Amino acid sequence: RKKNVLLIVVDQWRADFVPHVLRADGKIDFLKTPNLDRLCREGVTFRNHVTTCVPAGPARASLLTGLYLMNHRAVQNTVPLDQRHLNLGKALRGVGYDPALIGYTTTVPDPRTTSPNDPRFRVLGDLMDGFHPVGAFEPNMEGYFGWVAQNGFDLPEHRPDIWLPEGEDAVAGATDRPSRIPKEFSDSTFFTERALTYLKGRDGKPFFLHLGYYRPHPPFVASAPYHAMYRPEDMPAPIRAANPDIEAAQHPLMKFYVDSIRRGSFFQGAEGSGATLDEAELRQMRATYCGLITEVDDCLGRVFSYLDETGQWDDTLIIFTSDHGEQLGDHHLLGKIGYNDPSFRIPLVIKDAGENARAGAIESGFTESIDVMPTILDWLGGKIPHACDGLSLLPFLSEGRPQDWRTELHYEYDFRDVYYSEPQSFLGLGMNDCSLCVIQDERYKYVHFAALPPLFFDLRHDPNEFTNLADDPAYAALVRDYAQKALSWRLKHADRTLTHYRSGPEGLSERSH
Amino acid sequence: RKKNVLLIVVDQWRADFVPHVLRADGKIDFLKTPNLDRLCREGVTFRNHVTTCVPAGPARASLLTGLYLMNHRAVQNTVPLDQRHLNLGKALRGVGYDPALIGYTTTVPDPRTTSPNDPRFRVLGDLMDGFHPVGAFEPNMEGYFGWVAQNGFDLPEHRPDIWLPEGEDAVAGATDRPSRIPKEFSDSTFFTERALTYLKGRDGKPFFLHLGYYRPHPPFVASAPYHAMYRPEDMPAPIRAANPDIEAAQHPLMKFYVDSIRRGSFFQGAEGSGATLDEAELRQMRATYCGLITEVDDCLGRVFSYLDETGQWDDTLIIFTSDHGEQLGDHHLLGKIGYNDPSFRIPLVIKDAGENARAGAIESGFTESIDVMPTILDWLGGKIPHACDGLSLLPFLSEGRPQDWRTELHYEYDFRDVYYSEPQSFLGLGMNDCSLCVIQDERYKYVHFAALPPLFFDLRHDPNEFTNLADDPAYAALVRDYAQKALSWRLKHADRTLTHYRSGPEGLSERSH
Amino acid sequence: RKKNVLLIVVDQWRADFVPHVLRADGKIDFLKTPNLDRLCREGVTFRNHVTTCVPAGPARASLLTGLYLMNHRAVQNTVPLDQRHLNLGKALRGVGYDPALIGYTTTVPDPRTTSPNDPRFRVLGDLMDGFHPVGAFEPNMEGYFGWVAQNGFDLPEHRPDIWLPEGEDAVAGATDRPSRIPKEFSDSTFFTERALTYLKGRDGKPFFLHLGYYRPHPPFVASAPYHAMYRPEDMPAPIRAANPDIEAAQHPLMKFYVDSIRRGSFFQGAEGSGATLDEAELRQMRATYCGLITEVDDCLGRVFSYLDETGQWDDTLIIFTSDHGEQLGDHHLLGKIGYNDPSFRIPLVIKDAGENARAGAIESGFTESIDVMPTILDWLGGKIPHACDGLSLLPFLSEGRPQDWRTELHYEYDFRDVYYSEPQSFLGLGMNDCSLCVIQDERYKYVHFAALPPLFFDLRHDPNEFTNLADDPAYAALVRDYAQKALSWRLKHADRTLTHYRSGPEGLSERSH
Ligand SMILES: O=P(O)(O)c1ccccc1
Ligand SMILES: O=P(O)(O)c1ccccc1
Ligand SMILES: O=P(O)(O)c1ccccc1
Ligand SMILES: [Mn+2]
Ligand SMILES: [Mn+2]
Ligand SMILES: [Mn+2]
Ligand code: NA
Ligand code: NA
Ligand code: NA
Ligand code: NA
Ligand code: NA
Ligand code: NA
Ligand code: NA
Ligand code: NA
Ligand code: NA
Repeated sequence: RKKNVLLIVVDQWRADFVPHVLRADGKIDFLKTPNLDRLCREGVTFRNHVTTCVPAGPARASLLTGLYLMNHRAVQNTVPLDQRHLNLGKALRGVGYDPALIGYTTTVPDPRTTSPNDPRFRVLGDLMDGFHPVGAFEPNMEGYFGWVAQNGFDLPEHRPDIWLPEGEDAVAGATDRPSRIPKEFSDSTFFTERALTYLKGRDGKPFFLHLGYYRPHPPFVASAPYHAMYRPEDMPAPIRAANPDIEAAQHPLMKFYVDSIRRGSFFQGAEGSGATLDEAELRQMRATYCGLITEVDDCLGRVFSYLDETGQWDDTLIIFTSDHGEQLGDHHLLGKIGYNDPSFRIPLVIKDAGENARAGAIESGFTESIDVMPTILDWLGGKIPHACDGLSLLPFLSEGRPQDWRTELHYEYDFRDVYYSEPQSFLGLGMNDCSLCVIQDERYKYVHFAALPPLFFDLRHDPNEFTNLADDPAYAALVRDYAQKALSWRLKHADRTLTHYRSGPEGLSERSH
Repeated sequence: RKKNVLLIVVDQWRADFVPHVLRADGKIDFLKTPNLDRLCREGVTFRNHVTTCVPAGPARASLLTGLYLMNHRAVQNTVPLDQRHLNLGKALRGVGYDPALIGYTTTVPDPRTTSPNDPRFRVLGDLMDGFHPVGAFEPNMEGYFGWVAQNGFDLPEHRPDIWLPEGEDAVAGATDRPSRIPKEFSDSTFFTERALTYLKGRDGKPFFLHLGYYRPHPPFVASAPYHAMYRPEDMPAPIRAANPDIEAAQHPLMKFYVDSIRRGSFFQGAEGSGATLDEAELRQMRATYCGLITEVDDCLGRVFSYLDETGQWDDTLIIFTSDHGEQLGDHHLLGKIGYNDPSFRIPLVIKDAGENARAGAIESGFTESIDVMPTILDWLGGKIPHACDGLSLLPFLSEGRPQDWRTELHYEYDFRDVYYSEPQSFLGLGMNDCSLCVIQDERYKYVHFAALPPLFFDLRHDPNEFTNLADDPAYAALVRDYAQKALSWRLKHADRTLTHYRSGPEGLSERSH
Repeated sequence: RKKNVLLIVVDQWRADFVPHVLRADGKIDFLKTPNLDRLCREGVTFRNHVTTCVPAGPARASLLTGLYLMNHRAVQNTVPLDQRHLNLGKALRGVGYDPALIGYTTTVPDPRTTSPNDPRFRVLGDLMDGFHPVGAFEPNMEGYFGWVAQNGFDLPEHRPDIWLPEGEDAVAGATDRPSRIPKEFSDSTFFTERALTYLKGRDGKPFFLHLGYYRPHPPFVASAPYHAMYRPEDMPAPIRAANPDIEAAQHPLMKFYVDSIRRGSFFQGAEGSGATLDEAELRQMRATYCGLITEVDDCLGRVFSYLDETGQWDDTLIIFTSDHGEQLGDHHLLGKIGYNDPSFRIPLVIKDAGENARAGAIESGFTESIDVMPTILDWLGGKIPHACDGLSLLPFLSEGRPQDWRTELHYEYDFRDVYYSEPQSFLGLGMNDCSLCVIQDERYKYVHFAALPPLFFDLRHDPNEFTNLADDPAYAALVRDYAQKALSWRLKHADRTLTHYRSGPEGLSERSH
């Protein structure tokens, strides 16, 4: 009768680092996530889920509004989110739920709503208006660092230097050494302690909780013993072209990122380019990444154990997802940028209340992060806002993929200049011409740029997106077809704020179909 | 060069429980507050400071907007605060400061800004829009209780029963026994730990912090050994009429509260009326109240010690105040209600940065809680909003009371029906007729009711407000004079949102004088 | 079954220039208004009606919001009206009526809603947001002058020179000559033609129409033959002190206006002070004023005739009123300023649909211009907005004055500096200290200034307000009593926007009593 929602949002966790799917495909599950595996056994694992944009700001705007980037317009980190969009926090209040949130949303405020001197305009983003923060990372991670200091741990003068490899002789970069922060004071421990505090405060009352984890976001360094938990040789090999120049030749945007991404954005204090990492260094980076993932899973076990002991597990809808993926060396790239699958494909696992009709199933239907907000509101008995682009995933938990479900995946990326990454001059583009959209299915992937060449991949023969076919005249009809599907997608998703209203002889009315 | 502001807001702490003033008047300082005494030695103590309204919701609306109740209209607990009023949190963002807040504001949201199903409409109030919460009590004190539970302390099924006197044989009410919560898990310890966490996270960067404490708000029970720290016989005697009926005869509103106030609103689980407490029980209640005060002072010492060790004390403006006072048995009343001095008189101590020109001085100028927000913004170099009713107190820290400073104190009280206290039927009044305002100086006090008889007191001969003179024809000219001052006060404080703007032949302009 | 509302708002028309009341008191009705007399015979004439403030901007804000100046804050001409106040136009849309308006409202826009370069900030005011204009005077009377020019009449280079007395030898000032504009092109003819156009466009459909007339607002010059219609010797004598200095001695605000008012504000092109007009000139001015009044009445006859011929008269609520009064030489003043009765007392005549239960009655109950908006909305079946200060007058049309009706009249005046009248330096006052309020009944009148001496008049012995008694110690109790009534009035009318809402255990609720 009581209904809780636990929305777990990790950061930078790839869809192909989900053991349940690896085992289903007969692959070696090279990492351990027993608590995520529990959700998979009890619920539905969605194997074709994408975030509709990257990096964190855009991806979290889509997750928390149910809108594509084409509508929310929070197109990059540092770009404001218009206050007109209804977010999940405000919608939760509409159904009587407190929108409690741990972690962060990386939201720049609307300048029309606050002073231009607002300190929230000094950072990548701050908490989205409408949520109730009960465990904030805070900008500059001040919430975490203050908790570390209050726990009695002496921090270095530059606090992110806790993420340098242990030892004054250590070389910054991919490392086999632990970080300089003990496990009991890690950021994953922090968010977990906030979750337990909040759940204990609720004392059995119905809850919504957005439980955000920073890891496995970089720096790719882990508290002991997670730094040594996986052997580099057991990791999947990175997938990349023969050298960075051949890789970059595919497209100007690929060249910009191959040339510009720096190791220091991924390892604390590191020097050099991301593209020059060798296979051994990429394998070590992947092993450390897996260590950070297992630490999150260990922490989730503590949260799940509290739900078990208080008898709330079977009353709670649990949704596990990530904001976006990570290239992890694929295509000579680090991070979440561009158009490749690994930046956008993300885990999604949903466990309904009670015994799940499809417990253990793996769903191939094409799902998008914009679907999560409608799913939560549907489940709590609210109406889905008219403006949302996504649709509720609840049918997948009972009977399966609806007959009229989408037949392609869609995502977008905007690469206009921000303070730390400025491709416009290299690309020769103005700020409103720096975007792309992607449409794909089981067979083909089409990447359309507003003002650069398009790309087209045959995923059966070229699953790793190495061979652009868009300019091959033998593919003209196929490229036409996918450009046409994407164009229809644009038309179908124009803003829906008031378009159901009608004047007329009987006064104001609303159309429902 | 760096400037910090620490605004300490305690709850329910009377102005006559401030040792520095007691000693200056040659009275016994019957309670210990060495850390407040430090602020008094280093700064200016304002001995005639009032909150402009009670209880917490109205008083905090005035404190955090600089507006009288006549303008903010958050007239009682449970009544919404209109979003149009500029609050201190939003004003702080206007000067580049993060408006960090610990404690609570007891603010009901504006219904035009949120769903009517919003859970914030189930409680007395929630956090005021525009602040950055870093240590929230939360509604139902969930933040505190979750922190207690996470600290490993087993709570009773009804969590406020931690405030029953220790021992299953204990009788609820005024008590010589400790509460059932250890000192290390008290609510004052909680807010202090949040303050230290926040200050350690700041790591020397400029800060604003609203450090709110719940104590000495009831229940009047204290963790050991604060419950035994003061002897009842050493406490000041309550000041009240010969019996509750003679007290109630003064005015219908006095009768309503004398008849209706229940001991259970002041001692956990207690039965009976507040007015029937005997002198010994009132003395014990006062001794417990002093214990709660000293616990807060002990906690402030920990905050001050961190500022001392980090070298920030001399960079920080420290303002110590209370939201409102407490009758503490005076006039047979418990709580913060009506029109008597003890409900509205509150401490105010201000320590400027560096060596204070008036260190140790006690100021008799008439100050009001609406002055605190203008003071903070003036000190940080911002403009004081046009709409504020209060004025900056900074002149008092250097040269003294301005020549044109106010010559009377003013406050208001609205007693329209709320869910837990409904005087309208007894008084025979409609909801918009249930208010009073008060004006007073060193000699006379005038209490004007919208729709009940007025009251007038000669404070030299009748300092404790026992003898109404308003209906004595020999006082007609004096009562006229004070009604006239109060009427002028109303006219001078009509809303100022746009009244400085002018159209005219040169276009839109603003008048400054 | 169909219901229409015709709200006729003239400008600057005194309550003692209403023939129906003059005849009832056995006085000579020295002016002719047969069409107003028809309304009086068929409806209720309110003989104690006041505008709650002057001049046009403030008075029309009160009329069109139902709010006292203390709440609407449009305190003078040129001062913005806050958009938060619900006006009659928007309320009419709430009941399905088009808020058609002819004339003007003299409303300065809220600067938060429009560019500071908006041309509406160059003028005294423009149309209030929310009305549907169907016959606007326009700023600078451009709508009227364009209609004159399109009618083929050649205008002078400075268009207001149509109001110079006829003849190049004419001396500007009070005159026995006609204006230089024919009757068929007068401003009263213009507004009437707009009214007939609008009513003919409606073609029998239900209507609301605000029919505004500029006259008898100055310049006090009339089209032929209205300039010669009344003999100066038949006019009521102006009521004033022995000389302007003795008049001015009563109060600093009286001195400011006696000294500063110029004849050119009342007669086109005239030179000299208003206070030095002799009795003959004041008599001629009064005769011209009566001529302008009869012209309006003639025009109303044309509107009434259209309602008669289309069978709509008995379906229409007709309300006749003025924005404010006019000193007309009383107390050496011209215009609508200060505190005297003639500036604030105004006509009010209401004819219900069908046969009126109180046809011909004269009502002595104290009514205020804030009552008109609630009356209209009540009559159309809408709810009266919570925020309104006024109350519906409908009970007066059936059974009579409610038992709990107000027992005093109230009005306000704010005299802070505007571009054409700047008393602050002479008075020594700041901008927020330049107001007064007035309370009066059949016996006594009390004028309270925010920051200047008060005034008190015994209206039985001193009906024309010549003898201030406020400083007479024998009146201390009476002055006390009236200051107390006014103070209660302030408390009872604090803003009511959200004060009926309540949070509580059952969620958001509203109190109705
Ligand atoms: O966009 P990101 O995932 O790098 C991010 C940004 C700010 C805080 C946390 C994560
Ligand atoms: O008005 P109060 O001081 O009793 C109050 C209300 C809610 C929370 C804290 C204090
Ligand atoms: O205030 P007023 O009645 O002189 C006025 C102002 C502008 C247009 C019409 C009337
Ligand atoms: Mn991210
Ligand atoms: Mn309080
Ligand atoms: Mn006017
Ligand atoms: Na960055
Ligand atoms: Na190619
Ligand atoms: Na096609
Ligand atoms: Na309560
Ligand atoms: Na008495
Ligand atoms: Na006086
Ligand atoms: Na003018
Ligand atoms: Na006199
Ligand atoms: Na009285």
